[PDB]
Amino acid sequence: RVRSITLGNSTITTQECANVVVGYGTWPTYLQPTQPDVATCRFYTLESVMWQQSSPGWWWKFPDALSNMGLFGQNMQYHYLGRAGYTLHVQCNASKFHQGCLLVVCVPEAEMGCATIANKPDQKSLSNGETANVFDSQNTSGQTAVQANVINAGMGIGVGNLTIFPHQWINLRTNNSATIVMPYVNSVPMDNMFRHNNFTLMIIPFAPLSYSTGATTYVPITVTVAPMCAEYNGLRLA
Amino acid sequence: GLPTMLTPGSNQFLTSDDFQSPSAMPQFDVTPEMAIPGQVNNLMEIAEVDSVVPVNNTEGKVMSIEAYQIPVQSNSTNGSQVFGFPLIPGASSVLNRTLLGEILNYYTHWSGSIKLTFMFCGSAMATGKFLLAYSPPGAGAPTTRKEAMLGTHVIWDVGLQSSCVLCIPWISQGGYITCWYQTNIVVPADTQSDCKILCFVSACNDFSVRMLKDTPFI
Amino acid sequence: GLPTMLTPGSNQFLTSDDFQSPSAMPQFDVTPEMAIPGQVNNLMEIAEV
Amino acid sequence: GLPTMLTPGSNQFLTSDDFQSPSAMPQFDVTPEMAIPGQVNNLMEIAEVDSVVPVNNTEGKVMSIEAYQIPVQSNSTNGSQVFGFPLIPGASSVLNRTLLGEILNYYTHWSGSIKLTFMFCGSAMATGKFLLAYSPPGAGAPTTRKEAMLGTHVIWDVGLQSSCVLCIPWISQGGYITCWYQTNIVVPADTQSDCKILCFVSACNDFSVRMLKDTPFI
Amino acid sequence: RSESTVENFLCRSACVYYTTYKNHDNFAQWVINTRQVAQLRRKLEMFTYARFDLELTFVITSSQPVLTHQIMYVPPGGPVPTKINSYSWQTSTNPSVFWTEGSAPPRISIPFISIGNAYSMFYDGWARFDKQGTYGINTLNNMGTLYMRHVNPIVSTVRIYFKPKHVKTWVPRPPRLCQYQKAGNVNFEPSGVTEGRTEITAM
Amino acid sequence: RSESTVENFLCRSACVYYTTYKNHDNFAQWVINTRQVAQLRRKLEMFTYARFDLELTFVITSSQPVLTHQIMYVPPGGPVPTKINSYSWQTSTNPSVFWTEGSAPPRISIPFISIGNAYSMFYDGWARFDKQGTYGINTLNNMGTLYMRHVNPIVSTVRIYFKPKHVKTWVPRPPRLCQYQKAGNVNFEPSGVTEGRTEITAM
Repeated sequence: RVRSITLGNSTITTQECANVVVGYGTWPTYLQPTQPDVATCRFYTLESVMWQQSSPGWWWKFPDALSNMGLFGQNMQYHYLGRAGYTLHVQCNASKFHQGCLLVVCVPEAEMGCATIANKPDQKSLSNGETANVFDSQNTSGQTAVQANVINAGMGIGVGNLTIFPHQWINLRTNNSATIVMPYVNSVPMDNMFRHNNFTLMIIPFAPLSYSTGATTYVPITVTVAPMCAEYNGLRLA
Repeated sequence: GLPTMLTPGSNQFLTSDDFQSPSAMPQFDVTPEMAIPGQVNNLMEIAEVDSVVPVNNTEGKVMSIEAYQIPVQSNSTNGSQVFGFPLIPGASSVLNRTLLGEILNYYTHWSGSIKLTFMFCGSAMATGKFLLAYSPPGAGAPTTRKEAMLGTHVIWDVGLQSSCVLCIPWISQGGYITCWYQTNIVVPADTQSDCKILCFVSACNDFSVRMLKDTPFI
Repeated sequence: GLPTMLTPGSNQFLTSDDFQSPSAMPQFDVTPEMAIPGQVNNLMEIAEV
Repeated sequence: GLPTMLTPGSNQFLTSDDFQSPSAMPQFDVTPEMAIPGQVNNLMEIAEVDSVVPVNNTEGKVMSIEAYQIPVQSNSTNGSQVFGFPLIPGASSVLNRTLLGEILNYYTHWSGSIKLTFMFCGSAMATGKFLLAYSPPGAGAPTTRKEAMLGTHVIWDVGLQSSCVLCIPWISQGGYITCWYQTNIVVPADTQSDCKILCFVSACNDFSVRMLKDTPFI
Repeated sequence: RSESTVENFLCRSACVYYTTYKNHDNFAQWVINTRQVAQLRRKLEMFTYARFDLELTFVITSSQPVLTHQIMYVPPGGPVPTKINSYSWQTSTNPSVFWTEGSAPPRISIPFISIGNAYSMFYDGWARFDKQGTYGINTLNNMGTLYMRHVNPIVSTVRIYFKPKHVKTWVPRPPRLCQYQKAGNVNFEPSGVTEGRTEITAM
Repeated sequence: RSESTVENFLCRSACVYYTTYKNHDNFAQWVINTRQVAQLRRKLEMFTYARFDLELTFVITSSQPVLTHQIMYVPPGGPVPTKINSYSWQTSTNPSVFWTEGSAPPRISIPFISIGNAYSMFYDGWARFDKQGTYGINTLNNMGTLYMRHVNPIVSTVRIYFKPKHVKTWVPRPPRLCQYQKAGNVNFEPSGVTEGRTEITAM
């Protein structure tokens, strides 16, 4: 019924009945000498976020989200060129007296618009590393701010069409988790992990959280990330 | 040289023609392909993906995520209508901006069947029934629960099934979908808010389109 | 290119000619035929009534 | 004659096209080939030939043969740097006029590995060690001998090997080469002058170029 | 489903650029760009990556003996005219066509020319992370530039017709909801998902 | 390595000559020469010997009913015009093309025509040892001459486009460091090997 998964020196627990979404039907694989690194294939658990009846949604940019994360974060600095796939585990802690529904979606090349049309968004507004950015329910206003109104997913599209990207729904009535496997996707086989975010993870409520009186007023959402088949440019003589 | 005649149609540019042309850079060795996940060969591959339908697109809801959230009042009048809409993917405001709706707006004519999925997002311990009824093209729409019940329908008991799926036999370039409160929603506890229903739409079977046109959304 | 000569009759439109011409809509998939009763192949089929 | 149509692109001159054309003198019998030594089929055959690198191209040295002569001070401070440079064949002033550097300046994009040979030209009885270190792209450059020693390197004992060869795994359209005085140069006698090092560069492996352009040197 | 294929959806001619120039700074230019026309841009942006060859046809007219025009293509990284008599007009690595009025319009084909394995429609990154103004610029999408001049007082008008060929695409995206604001970015005015209705029920 | 072959490096069109003439000594001429354009010359001079055929395309325009132009090629050793009406314009061994405005540009092909087995780029010798002014002249490199006239007040302009074909080369040489001074020699101003730097060390 319950499965224990160990990678490196870290262990997490998932359910055996949980479904797995493999984006684009493709599993991550290995690919001017290139050096693989398996020392980083462990689970990195991000600080959880709290889901309130009024939460508009959250997002993370991945190569950046793990930039401070130990050895993975170090390989990004010692090597200049590289690639990796990821497994993303998203779980909610809720009782049978809670209701609500989330869309958990991974979006490739999620270029985002600016609150001011004449400008481009700043680096921090686009990503705060391991700290989640928050979608707005209203229109965003600022000079370098990301236009975060959730209705357009910050991209100028309708939010209900994000289902075109690898995703899973979490309906607290039936499931409290999602697993997404994201293959490396780019126009080039390897890139500079500090100048480009391969994908963005977005968690957007479509059915507001609510609960019976006396129940806990919020639901924790945890995101755990496990890199796969990471590869970097070699650092030695030929 | 070889005797020839020029015919009508010579020395003119048809914007829709297909002729060979010289390469500006014939000596350039073009970068090889690599596999990229997600190759798309046909737009129907997109039309077949479920997207969320903005059923509650009323004034004041259109600008929010709430457009997608059909409210369910747990203590509503028995037999009242929960929701409903004209079933037209290329015209109705409910369906014409969905992934299916967008693709079909590039074609003058199209036909096929569509799939509608209704998902209940109440608490785990919530139970009750809904009547999902379909009115064939030209039949108008039911005015009462009984009228809806005497046509084609499914009774959706949310206590057994969190979702229910309909496939409309006919969708073309109309019919109606309605949902009625057969029962109220019974819960074990007094909650802060109401329950929501999300609706999804996609192409159901082999769907066909015929002539390409400019989208009406620019 | 290949040496050619244009002959008399070049660049003129004969209303009774028969040459190929480019299609304005080559990407359009044309609606298939169905049998329709009463196909006429020749006008003598009418003259004989 | 045969019915034809002229298409777009007819009666125009593309400077990059490839069509047959009539010979002005078709009756002339062209002089036969004879073997001539040195036939060149590809420019990479030139890029692969070692040439001397003007490492000491400082003001006042550029106009002399001295630009190629890296000085070695036999009594220099231990652990000091002898020489070093940015490893960029298509931009660095050290490498962009070498046989490799010149060929690559005719292309917009290129990549491959390069070979660097360092030759010591001191007396037969001179001995001592040098540290040749390589700093991968983006790693900056070592500031001390110890820092260089902890990266990728070779210890070159001139008493055993008059020359040392490095092959850089990556050279593209950066990294650094540095050389440190691990030891002084020990000699049996008091000489009039210092010792020199010559540096040579060539393509190491299959090297690739993609699009031809005007050279920037006219 | 023939009209739904990627090739039939995208392999269609469009007028992408209109310009005028005189025979007395008197030259025209266009950077090849797939974001100039809203209908072309919206169809291409339904994908994240693409490869295609480009067919370019030039409709050239003029008004006040035989006029000859030169159309030059400068590949990414090639020399660029700043003046009508710049040396760059004669570079052998910048292909050009010499055409005279009265014949069929000029047509040239430019192959896929990126050094990446696909052109990208979107880029969640910076050309340089040190400059925030470079967000969204992927230098791998440089398709080259066209320059146009008379060979030797008249006014010429040029219409450039663009047609993608042998088109392959990857990673489909939602169609844009918002109207386009600028060609150099994805900025938008927040917009509602659809048109409204008066009530949630049928009739 | 396709773009690195000798044929792809050298078999490219270049404008090698620009000239004007009037229809009222009123004729143009060009001695075929591969040292007129610095970029063409520098690439060919990376070799010592070469064989190639020549493709010549003529872009001709004019300004103030149907104008006809005559382009004549005089092979090495053939009769040469001194006057617009010289008898040499009618020699049967001097091929010519008659072209009118409005058609595609004239194009002719001249085969390798030296009596040696290759053209030489360099010549460490004298055409005649009795005359020191002949140093560097290899008479085996005579490729012939072009003469241009109107057939019968206007001004014509001619651009000659040159393209080597089926190019074979031998004995590679270092690229020139110095700028070219004259087409008839290899004279140079002594020049440094590269651009300077401030110190021999990295950073």
